[PDB]
Amino acid sequence: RLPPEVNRILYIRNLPYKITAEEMYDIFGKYGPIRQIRVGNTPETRGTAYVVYEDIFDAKNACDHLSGFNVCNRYLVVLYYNANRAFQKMDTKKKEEQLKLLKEKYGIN
Amino acid sequence: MNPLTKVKLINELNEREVQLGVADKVSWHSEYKDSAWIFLGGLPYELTEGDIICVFSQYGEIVNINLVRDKKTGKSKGFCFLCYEDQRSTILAVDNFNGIKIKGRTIRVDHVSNYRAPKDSEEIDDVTRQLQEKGCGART
Amino acid sequence: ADRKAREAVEMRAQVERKMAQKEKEKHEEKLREMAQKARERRAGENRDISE
Amino acid sequence: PPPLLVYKWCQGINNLQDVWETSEGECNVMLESRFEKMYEKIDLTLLNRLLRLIVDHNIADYMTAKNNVVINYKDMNHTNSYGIIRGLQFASFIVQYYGLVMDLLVLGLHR
Amino acid sequence: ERNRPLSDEELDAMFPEGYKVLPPPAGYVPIMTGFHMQTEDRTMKSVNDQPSGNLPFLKPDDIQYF
Amino acid sequence: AKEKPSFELSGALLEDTNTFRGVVIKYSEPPEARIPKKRWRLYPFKNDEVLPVMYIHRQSAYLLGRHRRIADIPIDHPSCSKQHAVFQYRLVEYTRADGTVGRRVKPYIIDLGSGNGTFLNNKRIEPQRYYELKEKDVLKFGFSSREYVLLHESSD
Repeated sequence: RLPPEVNRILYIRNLPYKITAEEMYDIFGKYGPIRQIRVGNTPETRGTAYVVYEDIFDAKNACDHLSGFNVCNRYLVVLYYNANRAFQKMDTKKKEEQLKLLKEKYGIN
Repeated sequence: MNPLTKVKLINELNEREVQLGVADKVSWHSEYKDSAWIFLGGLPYELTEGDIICVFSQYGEIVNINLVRDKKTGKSKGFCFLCYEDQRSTILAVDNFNGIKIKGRTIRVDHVSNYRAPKDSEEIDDVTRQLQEKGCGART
Repeated sequence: ADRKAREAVEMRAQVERKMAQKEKEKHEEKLREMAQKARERRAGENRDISE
Repeated sequence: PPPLLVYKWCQGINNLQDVWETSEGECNVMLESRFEKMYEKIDLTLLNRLLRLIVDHNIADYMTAKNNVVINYKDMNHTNSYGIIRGLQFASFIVQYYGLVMDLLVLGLHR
Repeated sequence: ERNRPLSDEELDAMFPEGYKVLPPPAGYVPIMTGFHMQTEDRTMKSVNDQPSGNLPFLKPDDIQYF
Repeated sequence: AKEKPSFELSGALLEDTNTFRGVVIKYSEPPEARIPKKRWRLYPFKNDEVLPVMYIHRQSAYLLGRHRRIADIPIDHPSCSKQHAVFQYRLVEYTRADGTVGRRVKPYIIDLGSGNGTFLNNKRIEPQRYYELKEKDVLKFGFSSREYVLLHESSD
């Protein structure tokens, strides 16, 4: 009962500058536990954020109710983030040793 | 030709009928008006006949059931034939149940013409003999 | 007038918050107290049952 | 609809307590009148301050500023600065809300 | 799938380089109103949703591209 | 041996509707279930100390069991089962003193045949049976700590 474009990651516009880390986590942590928060440093990106939820349904709910919230006298614009690209190589050696340790652990193959 | 395209071809048969505005007296189902037997295909193998009857009872009263099974092992081939008490339940089931998902698998439901029953020459099982001769049905 | 009316409304509003707040907190003590008492009576048919 | 309003009034009048009794010298009075020139005498400064009590001040500025226009028929034109322009789309709201203030004058706050 | 856990160093593959993570605080643990009169604010006038210049209308679902 | 055509239901059909990510859910809410009218609080006090005052009002039904991941109100101690109880608000038809009948939302407890069972006012209750819950009552889950007492807000 969800559309395919729903994501754990939220992109946030109209965020008042130099808001605290605590206030951020308190605002977004109501809907669920939070995997990670990234806040834009560079001045072109400054004032916007990405929030990753540990649960997909909480992120769904935070989009559904979070939008248009009033923080620091401004409306909050929330969207899903479309993770459409990858920025680094997937480091085959680490993934290889990790899979070897799992397969060694449970005698799979 | 993949089975999913057969499921889609029956559905497009219905949508096409709607677009053209065809009357029910000349609907495609009217070629199968004489029979009350419907083929169900693509079933999960975990489903037993109580499951099939449990779900396809939404549109009427099932008279007989033929979930064809492997001769040696007895496990399900995946397809069975159902006879309804009303012939119009076949229309309802082919329209409504074609292409639904059960345990993550889409099934196709199509009208079957001149269904020929299995011969009782084999003495392999007893409950199958009871099902053939008598069949599932409400008892007063 | 605007300035005066804001002050008046805010001060008047503020008093009601304090009144409500104290009632809230007073009622909270009564709940916990009532709770312990029933626990006490449990330590020492007018009901709905179903098939 | 308005004929149901008329019907309601008759029902409302008939069901007041002791309404038709006149043995002691009581009286009923029913006066129907109009607020004369109520649209024209609206003051746009006071209208702005009274709209700000009900809506975001941005909207109140938009409504009050929207009443301040040049009116022009043929070769003549003048600025409207006093009353409201009744042909705006939200004018009905203004009349009802401003009429509410006049009601509080005719009644009391208590009644 | 999307439900699956996401590792800390691979997640870095999902975002552009502009942003720096926050450290979670300690106080975070994972798991009517009446009549009031308003103060004037200019800030809602200041924020814009469209780019400035001779640029077309920017639909709301294109924001993260532009 | 060939598994000739049995005519009995199987869990496969059940797992298509009431199947949570952690595991298949034995209980499905009745049609008469409704969100509670008032605010009901559950008080937990492992002996003298008082633990966090729970707030039940939010949703129509709650599932209490060992699985912290499956259960709405987890109960950690081992004596409780995986699915232990359902706290269910349902509408019920009641007759008033005037003789007029009507609909009233009331809270109920239903225990899914847990091995240790549940004790209401120190009396264990029979599984698959709905029990209306009175104004003040104490709920005990097997041999575990923290007896629960329910109070609604207006009760004073």
